[PDB]
Amino acid sequence: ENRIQIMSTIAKIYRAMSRELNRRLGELNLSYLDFLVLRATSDGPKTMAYLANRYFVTQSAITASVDKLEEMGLVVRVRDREDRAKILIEITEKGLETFNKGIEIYKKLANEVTGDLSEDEVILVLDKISKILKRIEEISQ
Amino acid sequence: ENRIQIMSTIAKIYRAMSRELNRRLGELNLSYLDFLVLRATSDGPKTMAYLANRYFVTQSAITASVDKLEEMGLVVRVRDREDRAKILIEITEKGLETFNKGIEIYKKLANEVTGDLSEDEVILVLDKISKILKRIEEISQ
Ligand SMILES: [Ca+2]
Ligand SMILES: [Ca+2]
Repeated sequence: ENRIQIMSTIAKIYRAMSRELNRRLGELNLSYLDFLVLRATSDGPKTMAYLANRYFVTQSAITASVDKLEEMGLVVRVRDREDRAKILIEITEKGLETFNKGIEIYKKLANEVTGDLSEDEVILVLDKISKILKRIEEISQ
Repeated sequence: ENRIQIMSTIAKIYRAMSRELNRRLGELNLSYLDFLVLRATSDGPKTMAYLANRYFVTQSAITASVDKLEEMGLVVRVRDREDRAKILIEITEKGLETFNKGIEIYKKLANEVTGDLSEDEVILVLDKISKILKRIEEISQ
């Protein structure tokens, strides 16, 4: 029915978007996951546990992405002055510049895919699916 | 902006849904991917290449899922009478019964997550995001 198809359509959109984002982000030497790590750290340092949980990936996947971004000079591991065991992933100036280029790629793609929708239609959809997100996040965890 | 957030919200919804589906489908001894393989074959036999492409996963992931469903007696590998190299994954009666239970789990979860949306609101969203899906599929491949 309708409610089923809304969720299945969201899934198909995500898969297709993920494929294209990986392709376009590739020119920035990033994968979609790498870009998400930069997005997460762009507004403040994040624990690796947070990253894995928030974006639903394995801790090994986060370790791999962070190791990569670190070698690329986009993020750094920050340790507590009294306990270096406590780690936070902090974005670098270079990381922020790359993130900004990535967000622009995202912006352009988003405009393209929603091209059939007028500003108002975009508004209706956003407001409504925002409620779906709130519920599933309350349900799943 | 709005168009960006529509796509990012869709992504968050997908991740959260995926987590919960894996959890609920688990009781049916299935992962979300396994369930998708059953969904794909429920209406007709599918090539393994199709499965990997349609649901954006690696061929090794499909091989693993198909090997599993085959051992579970939910699907079978069908070969051409003149060229056994040509393979199609066909669902079994048991596979269809399990798929049906899976679709019911999906149905209930969908009703829950879209609970804040009235039938009409569900209609508006579906019609509109369907256009987004058409575009991204045209763009990505
Ligand atoms: Ca909860
Ligand atoms: Ca095309």
